[PDB]
Amino acid sequence: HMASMKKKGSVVIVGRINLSGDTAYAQQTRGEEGCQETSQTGRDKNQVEGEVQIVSTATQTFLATSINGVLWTVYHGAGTRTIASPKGPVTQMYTNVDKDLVGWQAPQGSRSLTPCTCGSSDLYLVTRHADVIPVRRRGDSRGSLLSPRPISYLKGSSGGPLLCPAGHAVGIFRAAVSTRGVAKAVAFIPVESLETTM
Ligand SMILES: COc1ccc2nc(C)c(O[C@@H]3C[C@H]4C(=O)N[C@]5(C(=O)NS(=O)(=O)C6(C)CC6)C[C@H]5/C=C\CCCCC[C@H](NC(=O)OC5(C)CC5)C(=O)N4C3)nc2c1
Ligand SMILES: [Zn+2]
Repeated sequence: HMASMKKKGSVVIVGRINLSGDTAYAQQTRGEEGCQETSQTGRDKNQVEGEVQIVSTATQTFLATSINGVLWTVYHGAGTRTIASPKGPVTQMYTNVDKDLVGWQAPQGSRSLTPCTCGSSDLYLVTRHADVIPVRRRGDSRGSLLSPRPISYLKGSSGGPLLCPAGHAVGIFRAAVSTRGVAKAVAFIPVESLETTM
């Protein structure tokens, strides 16, 4: 009934992939209880750092990546949800179900990756476990893993970046192509598709 209608909570930043130094590692910045509370209020007073955030809703967890001042992620994770911020929920500034893409203004304190213009096909996928996985680009939106592995290892990493050797953003991880549960290839939203939507 109209009286009891609920609203979906915000996407919440719950951690980050630290790429500051020589060793990549995940950091949690908010636990599940505080995540649920922040999703309901949409008010997140935590300091944000870095390029790759770990994000969560009430039911899903995935990644979000800042490129050119926009925090980008997948529509299949975030839907049309707002993101929590220090002054309340923030509405998406980009939404494209056809590309499986959404974006919000990048949070204060984040660092943005630069869009790649190298034209290189030797890529690196960053997962939610801070694994850096070499990927050979195979098309506009596809790459093959140099070392295949079960899809379990990639689950929860949509919204993460594919980077070039120079650390530029080449695309946003969207889907994993597997055979008998082994991921052989990935699909991603190319950064040019991001740059066009901007
Ligand atoms: C609803 O509106 C939509 C609009 C556009 C759209 N466009 C898609 C391509 C899309 O594809 C969905 C979600 C993707 C996923 O699972 N994305 C990862 C991930 O990690 N998600 S996640 O866990 O973070 C999670 C669920 C958010 C919390 C990166 C995958 C890691 C493991 C694969 C597991 C088996 C799943 C393997 C599967 N292959 C696959 O479709 O291959 C093809 C044929 C090349 C496509 C896959 O990858 N997807 C299935 N859905 C939408 C939904
Ligand atoms: Zn580059």
